[PDB]
Amino acid sequence: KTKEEHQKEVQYEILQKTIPTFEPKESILKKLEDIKPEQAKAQTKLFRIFEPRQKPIYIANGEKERRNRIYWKLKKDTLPDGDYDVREYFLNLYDQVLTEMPDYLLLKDMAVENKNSRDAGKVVDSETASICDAIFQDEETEGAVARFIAEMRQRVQADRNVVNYPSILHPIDYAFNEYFLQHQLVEPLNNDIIFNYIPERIRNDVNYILNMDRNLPSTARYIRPNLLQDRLNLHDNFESLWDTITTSNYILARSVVPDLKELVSTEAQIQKMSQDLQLEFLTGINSQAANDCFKTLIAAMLSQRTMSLDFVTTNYMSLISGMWLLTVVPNDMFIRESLVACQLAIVNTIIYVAFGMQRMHYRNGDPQTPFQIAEQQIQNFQVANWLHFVNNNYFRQVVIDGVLNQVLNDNIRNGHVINQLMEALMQLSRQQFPTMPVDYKRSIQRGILLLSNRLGQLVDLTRLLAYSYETLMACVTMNMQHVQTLTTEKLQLTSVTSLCMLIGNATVIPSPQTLFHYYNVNVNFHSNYNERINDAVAIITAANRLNLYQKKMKAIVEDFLKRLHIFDVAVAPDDQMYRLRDRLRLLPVEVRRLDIFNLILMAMDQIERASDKIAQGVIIAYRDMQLERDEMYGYVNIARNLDGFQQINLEELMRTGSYAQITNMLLNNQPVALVGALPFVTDSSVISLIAILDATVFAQIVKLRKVDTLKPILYKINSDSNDFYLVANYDWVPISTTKVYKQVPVQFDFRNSMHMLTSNLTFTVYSDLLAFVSADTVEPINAVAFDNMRIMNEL
Amino acid sequence: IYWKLKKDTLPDGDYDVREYFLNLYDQVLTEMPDYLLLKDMAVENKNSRDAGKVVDSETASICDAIFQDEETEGAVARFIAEMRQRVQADRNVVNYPS
Amino acid sequence: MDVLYSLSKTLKDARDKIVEGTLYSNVSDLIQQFNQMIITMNGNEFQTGGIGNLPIRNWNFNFGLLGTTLLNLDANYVETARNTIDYFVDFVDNVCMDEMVRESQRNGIAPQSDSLRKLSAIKFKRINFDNSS
Amino acid sequence: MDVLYSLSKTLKDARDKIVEGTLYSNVSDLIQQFNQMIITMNGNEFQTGGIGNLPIRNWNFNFGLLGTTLLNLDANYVETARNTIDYFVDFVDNVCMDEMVRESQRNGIAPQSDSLRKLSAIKFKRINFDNSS
Amino acid sequence: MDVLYSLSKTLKDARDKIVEGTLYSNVSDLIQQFNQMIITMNGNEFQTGGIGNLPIRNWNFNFGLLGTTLLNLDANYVETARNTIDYFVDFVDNVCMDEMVRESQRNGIAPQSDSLRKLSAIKFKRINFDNSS
Repeated sequence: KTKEEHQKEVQYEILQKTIPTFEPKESILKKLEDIKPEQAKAQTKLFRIFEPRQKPIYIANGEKERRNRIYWKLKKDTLPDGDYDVREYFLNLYDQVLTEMPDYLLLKDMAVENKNSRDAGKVVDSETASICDAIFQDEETEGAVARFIAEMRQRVQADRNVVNYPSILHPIDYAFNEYFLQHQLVEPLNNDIIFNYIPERIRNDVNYILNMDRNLPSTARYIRPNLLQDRLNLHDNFESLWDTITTSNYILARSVVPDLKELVSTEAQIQKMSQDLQLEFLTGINSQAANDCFKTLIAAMLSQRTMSLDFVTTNYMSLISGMWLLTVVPNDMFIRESLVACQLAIVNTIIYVAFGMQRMHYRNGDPQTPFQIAEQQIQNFQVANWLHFVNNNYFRQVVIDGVLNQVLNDNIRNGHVINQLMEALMQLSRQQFPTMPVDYKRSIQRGILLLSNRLGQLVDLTRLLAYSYETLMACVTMNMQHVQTLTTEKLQLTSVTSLCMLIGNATVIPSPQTLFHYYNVNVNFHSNYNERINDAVAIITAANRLNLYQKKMKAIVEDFLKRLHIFDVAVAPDDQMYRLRDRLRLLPVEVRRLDIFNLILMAMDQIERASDKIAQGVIIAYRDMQLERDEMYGYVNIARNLDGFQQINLEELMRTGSYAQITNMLLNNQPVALVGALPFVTDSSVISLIAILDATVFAQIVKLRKVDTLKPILYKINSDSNDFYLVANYDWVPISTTKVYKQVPVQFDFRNSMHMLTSNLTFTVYSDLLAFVSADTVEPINAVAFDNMRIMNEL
Repeated sequence: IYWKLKKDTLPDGDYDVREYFLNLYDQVLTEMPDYLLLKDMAVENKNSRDAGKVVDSETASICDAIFQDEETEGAVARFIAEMRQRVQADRNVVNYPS
Repeated sequence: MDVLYSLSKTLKDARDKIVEGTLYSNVSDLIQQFNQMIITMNGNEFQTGGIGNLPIRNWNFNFGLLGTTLLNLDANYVETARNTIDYFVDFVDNVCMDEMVRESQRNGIAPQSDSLRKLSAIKFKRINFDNSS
Repeated sequence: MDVLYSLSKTLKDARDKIVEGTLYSNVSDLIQQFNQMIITMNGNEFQTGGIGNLPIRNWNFNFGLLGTTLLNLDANYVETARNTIDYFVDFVDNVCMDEMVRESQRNGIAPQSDSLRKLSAIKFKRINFDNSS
Repeated sequence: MDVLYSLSKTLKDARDKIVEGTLYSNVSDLIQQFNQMIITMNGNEFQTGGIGNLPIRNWNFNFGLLGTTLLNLDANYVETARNTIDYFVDFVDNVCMDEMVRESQRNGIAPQSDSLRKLSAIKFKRINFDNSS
């Protein structure tokens, strides 16, 4: 048998290596309970990309004007070669700004003292104060600017909770900040809102009383947790992931099941059962096993697991208890193997033995369960009716408050089927039971009498289970589908018998604090799942729209799965990963992230033009051109357009590798125009321009069949060049061949850069939403049910 | 670049040629693949500008050799760079280059 | 009954707002509607005709999902959409043609064609994009 | 004047496009517009009539908020939408009837009825919508 | 041809929907299309006229981009949109009135005017919003 067990372990390990779950089934509980809620992150400093600098200008003839004009520049200049790398950096910045997305701004605290204004007013940010000082000390500005900088005033309307501050920023930064301000995620928190946020089924109860004691401040600001339904349909073609999710839910549900108290003495019950069964087996009966079985049963019914049935057929009491088990738990909660095995054993060991009928010849896999055949073959009204009731006992599909749930039938809920089971068993007790030996029949019918003699306690136990299931299921947020899964949970038949024969008169309802703990943990997990799904779909959609084709979606899906804290990436199968990716590709992105991407794509041209370490492209033109004069630089090869020259994308040629076109167009001397993110060498050497150098910076393109090393040259001729005296003292038209596709950096304009911000005065962030409610349970003895009858009616 | 046999252990004599053919058939049948995985045999091509993956390491070596040879034209290089596996998981079918 | 009008509106929108050059952000909702419709209607077989000289034709539905990745619609997307657009236009034309002539003395409001009978079932009610005419 | 047209157009769009089965993406703009209109019109009262035999009626606005996160709207959403759609339809009918029968010698372009005078305030201008008519 | 109608539809929807006090989540697609159009058309030169009494005018697209980050459109944004809208409507009126009076004895379905010939290139085909008329 040991070799057989080794072989079965090998097979089950091969199966298990396709399931993302850690080896011990308890660390999932710790990881789930350690999942912090959606973190509230404010912005200590304003999100700014553009800052002003001081640069000298030149006369059109090429001498310094003595003026110091303010220009614009990036905070960080890290845009590398290649258009693809530029767009990859753009996607990285998109991710950075998505993570850095704030939720609420207290613009009063961010304000700093100002010295420029004579009214000792406030300013929004330290950077604004510094740039204001820079524009204040300098004397190259208008007087009306000074009047405005002296008369700019903040305003605080505390009654309506509105405050404004003046700011100086570039339009992109101001648009970003204003969009963040006006699209806040926080909503007012009223007593009615916090009262209706509590699940309504628990509110309607009478066992619990919900009293509002904490006083909500009139400035209550709370973030509504996301409650969107699942968008992946994790019930078909996702067996492994769904199994992992439902196992995690099973562990979490097992963590919150209350324990039983003061069951009847075990030793006395063992003695009585041994005497009554007339034994010449019954081992493994302890209160610990009963509690574990009860917790397993309730948790499995809650988290929609699948339960396998384990038994030893030599213990007929195991099948007798399994009769009750099948009556209470709907048969659709198990796997087909266990159901057919249990049905065949029960039918061919108790009933058909007692009714003088041939043993049920049967074939595995028929569309009808054996219980149906039993129903349409026995004309004894009691047991036939009971068999029919078990036959058509299935989970009922209902929708409550837009949440899908599976609930039991009403008849079992009030504890009434136990009377039917007891009557059927008592009918079997006095039955003739023909063609069976003496002691076996006597033991069978005496065990049946033993289980029948516990009618009131069984009724109380089953309806207590029903009430606990209702209460626990009330707070479930995510919907539960119903589909068979790979793995199962081992249910001990002996433990089921122990629970059936050892249930006392102890009422046990879930503790209110345990209920709220479970509800908070579940909603936190749901919020994390939804937000990670949203981030993943936004990342993939933005990368696809911006033409980033090398972004392996497998890495993004890997990160998304790993950030769920309940999986293990190193075990997942590739085909299921691809199916999940294809599911994700077709969902519409949430509006905030889409609008952020739209703003990024509308500002990307300006951002790329702003950098001085990158250029759009180069034109050679193979012809003499008069140099175009500019105010920023003395003499530059400025080409603000690509008119009249054919355009070829460098990155396209590089990735495709077809070098014939550019090689011919370079060797045969035809004008062209290369376009691509290329750094350029600044050449402050007029003699270097005289000795033509911008005609050999393309030879390496055909020498080594590569484009990354391509480093064009831009000539910057000014007075400070160590050789500028050639231009001033000699008469010659500035002649060159290579131009650079570049736009002049935007001149600093004050009347449009100035902007006013809008925000609330002050408030506090509330996320817990459970410290403001108290729920004191009634005395455990007097608990009632839906029908206003007491939960346990046996005393 | 032309085609040459990877193995050149064929002895002279037509009878020995037929013997070698019989041995080759026996080797092929003994090394028969029962279930043929295609995700395991995959090395990422360094030259596919669509970040594709190829079937065998030697296939990757051949692709690198062809992609980098200064005497070769650009059409074949672009065809090499255009290689990419397309996966259709809804019908449980994948395509690979070879 | 309204399902037919929703299908007609969906087909008209798909034919008019899906050409080369349109940015995807203009027709994202139409893309979602088309995906939902093609998913729900897939796998179900219909029949038309059966009276007069109106031809009897069968129907099938096995079509792929329209993409949602490219920033701006391209020609391949146009052809892929227009093939299914043509097939569905033919289908709705034959359905309405069959539903016109058939009539009954009682229950005039009640649809008389099996196509409409299965259209108003409990599984097809997920495509009611518009009722505005 | 424009606010009344905005109300009428919003009511038309809501009563048309809110039908069970449609994907939530088709009504995103409708949901936002309707929610803003409801949250802005609440806490207010109006009086209409006061001339001829028209029904002199007082109206109070204290309705609730519709749901926001739903994959597919069930019949509950449609019912709770219609229960206020009909009320708004009756209100617009009363306002238009009270406006039509009034007249004045001076400044006919400007609003005349007291309800229209009150509704011309800037605080209601957030209910403005498209002007395709 | 279709490009001109797409521009006309975009301008008409901009006239209808860009009013003070609206919600941005109702005209997002129109604003996106407008921004794409202004990006594409920027930096081009056009010539219109030649026959009859239609004046010879030169048109250059040099307008700046339009922000989309504000939750409610204000008067400043309204006038900023309106100025460029009026310029565009004058341009499209001029090109239409140029194209209307010209015809050919052969190949009359094809464009004949200079502006329509220029606007039939390959890149400009990336602007085509809707064909609903």
